[PDB]
Amino acid sequence: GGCTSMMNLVLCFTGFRKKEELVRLVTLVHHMGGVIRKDFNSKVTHLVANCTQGEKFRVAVSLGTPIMKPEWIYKAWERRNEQDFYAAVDDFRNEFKVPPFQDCILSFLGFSDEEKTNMEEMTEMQGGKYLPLGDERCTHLVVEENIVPFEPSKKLYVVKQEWFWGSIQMDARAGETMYLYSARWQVAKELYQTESNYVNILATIIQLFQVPLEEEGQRGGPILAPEEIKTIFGSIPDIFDVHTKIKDDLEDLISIGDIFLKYSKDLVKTYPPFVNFFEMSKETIIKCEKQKPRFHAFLKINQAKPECGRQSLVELLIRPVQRLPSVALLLNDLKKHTDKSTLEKAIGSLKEVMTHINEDKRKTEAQKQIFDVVYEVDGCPANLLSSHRSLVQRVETISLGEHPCDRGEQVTLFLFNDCLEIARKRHPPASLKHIHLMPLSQIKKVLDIRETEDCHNAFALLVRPPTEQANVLLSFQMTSDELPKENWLKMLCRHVANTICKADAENLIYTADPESFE
Repeated sequence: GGCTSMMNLVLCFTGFRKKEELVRLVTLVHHMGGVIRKDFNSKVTHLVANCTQGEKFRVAVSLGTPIMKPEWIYKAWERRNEQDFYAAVDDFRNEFKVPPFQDCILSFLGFSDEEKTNMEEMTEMQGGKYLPLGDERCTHLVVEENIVPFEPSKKLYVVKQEWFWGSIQMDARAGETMYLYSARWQVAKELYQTESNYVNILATIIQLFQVPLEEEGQRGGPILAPEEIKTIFGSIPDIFDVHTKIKDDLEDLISIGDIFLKYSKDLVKTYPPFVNFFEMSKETIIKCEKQKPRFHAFLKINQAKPECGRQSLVELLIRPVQRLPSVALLLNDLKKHTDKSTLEKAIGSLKEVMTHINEDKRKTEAQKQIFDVVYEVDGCPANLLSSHRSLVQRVETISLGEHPCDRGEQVTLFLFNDCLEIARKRHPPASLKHIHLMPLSQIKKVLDIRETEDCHNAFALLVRPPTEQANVLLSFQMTSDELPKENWLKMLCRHVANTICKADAENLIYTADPESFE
């Protein structure tokens, strides 16, 4: 079992000028049971490289085939008669891989001095070196070019940011050439569309993060220990299981309470174990993001994908923490806008599950601000307070157009993370009068209006309330100098998307100018 120490391996060599060293290596490989090809095909299992950047080297990088140091053969020969010793096992073999940035001179622009500092620590951590931008002695230029020249030297590689992170994750030099250069019926389909968007977001978490970290045979070995994967994700697949059932039954229905009354038994099982430890999840991710740089690259690569909508893994995990309150909010606006007994049974059990949520001190501060609105707004719906939501922004506004209140009427808007409270001034307790508590799901589009000075600081919302069976414009004029109109229109569209369960919020902003006056 030493003649089988390299058995079934196909080795190829590159960069050995002294033919006497090569013969010593070839001899040891044959005696350990490997075979050797002169030329490189897809069958070679390991390239043994004495030099980077040749023909065999560049091809091997493309195919992801391992690139080993000559010392690998010598240490394997030493340990070749240990019991069950096999030279290809990663834990023995990882130590002898050619480092990813071996003989690589890198250069970075488009990153803060704290981000650039990391990308230079890691460069030398991966056996590379970095020279100041523009240098003639550079082999690679790496730039977060989503910010999108100097140093157009012909030999150097101008690679996308992914080439850098991809090389740290795989723990091997990535290939450059791929990185270069019917009134209550309206409430029903609304609850359908958010449940289907919710499972797609869950499916995104499971398939772009959890499953890849659980796969066997990851390049460079496992990124995360099995314990620290369970802590982060926990019962997300189980949550995905219950809601896709909820989405299924709801879809073919097109009593709703019974639908939720059934899975309520399932609901209480899955959510508390994840929600209550959600803080530890956020801790572990940030800890591993710092301590474990392969996992840092993993997050850099995956969060850059359009299926994330420029959302972090963390702020993608927030959707389940906030999902059930939005369901209840659509359930209340469904029962009243409609045997209605079945529905009222579900809402009660739904807030019975929120009992199991041990509350952070940041949750007891959040509700202190929710109460300040129910106190001030006469007729403000009570269920606004019952849930675990938070006030995002208060904006003083003057109404325009017939809706939602008389034209010229002074209005105050309260943005919560999953609903918009609209309060009129009256014709400190009851300073404002309630008009409408709108689930953010009912906002179909947000409109920016240009500063023609025919109208100043104007915007509008395209909403589909279950009442009028069509879209309606809600025109408004900002009087709040606290925030620019765009910073709040961005704040609006983010949180509108967060409760629609679409990670991309930029599909909501539109700019126009004709309809509004003064």
